[PDB]
Parts: sequence; structure tokens; C-alpha cells
Amino acid sequence: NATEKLRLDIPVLLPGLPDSSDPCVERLLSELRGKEGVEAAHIKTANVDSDSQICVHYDPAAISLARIRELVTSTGAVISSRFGHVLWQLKGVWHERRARTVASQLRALPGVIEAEVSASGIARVEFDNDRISAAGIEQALSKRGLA
Repeated sequence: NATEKLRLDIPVLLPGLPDSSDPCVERLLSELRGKEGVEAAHIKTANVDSDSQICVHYDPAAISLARIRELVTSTGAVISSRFGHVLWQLKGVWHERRARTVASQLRALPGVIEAEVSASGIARVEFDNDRISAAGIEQALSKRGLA
């Protein structure tokens, strides 16, 4: 109907995510859905993941294009600056069991949000840049593993 749509590429809003399933994408979308004038917001998936977009539908009687796009790009800027990610290949040999213990050690560090260690010791972490950095993550997992 009167609804208009705009799309932007995810890596443009949210540079340096492991994939488009990183919870930063959901943070962005759920925050946008809370704003007046947004009729919808959702991901448009690309086969090559870094060509995935967000698509936002808005009511141009409630909000101008300039203003909806600013809301999108600035909400993205704040999420992007606030949440860090490292995806590290740890040394040593892992098993469903062993990974699952170090998973909990990561969670318990002062600035970590989400943490997922697989078999073969690939650590997928997400962290609060105002509480901790990645150097501080490496130094804390230095004891056992490393990079």
C-alpha cells in the first residue's frame, strides 16, 4: 500500500560479524521494531552471506526516508561499536566434553555475553567492549589455550 521499503547491506551496518546469525543482527532488528513508523524489519538472506541485507518497511506518513535511514544506520553504529567478536582456533585437542568446560570459563569472564566452543576447539565469543577487550580474552584463555 503506502508502505515503502529500504535495504542496506548487513556488513555496512554491522562490520565484522562471523555470520548473519550473530545476535548483533537480532539486536539491530528488535531495536528497530520498537521505533515508531517501522512497519517491519527483517533479514534478506544471500547465498554469499555478506550480501545479506536488512529490509525495513516504513510508513512514509509517520516518518521520512531520511529519518528512518538515520535510525537504521545510527542504531547499527552503536551496536557495532559496543559489541566485539573474536573467532579463534585454540591450540590442543578437544572433545564435546572438553570444549563444554572452557565454554563456561569464557562465559564467567567479566565482559562476555555469548560463547560457543565446538569440537576441534573453534571458540565463537561475543563481548561487551566497555567491560573487556579481545586482548583481555586472549590473556585470560592464555593460561590454557592461545589464538
